[PDB]
Amino acid sequence: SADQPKEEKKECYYNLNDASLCDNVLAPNVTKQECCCTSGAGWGDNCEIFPCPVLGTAEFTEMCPKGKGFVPAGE
Repeated sequence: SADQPKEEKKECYYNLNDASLCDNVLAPNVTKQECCCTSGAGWGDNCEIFPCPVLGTAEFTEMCPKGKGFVPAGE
């Protein structure tokens, strides 16, 4: 539950954040799975974001088991 992307909605980040500088600028609040699966850059709580996705890698593959382009914007 806690040791895996699940039941946890936050602000998406297409730009970045570096989990310390917070760099959203146009990003809806959703579940890392959706935001990242869209192909963003980071998902978290302003400044506390996780570099996502990574495409063809562990991270993404997790937040997006279907394919890149599920949610709006990055669809």
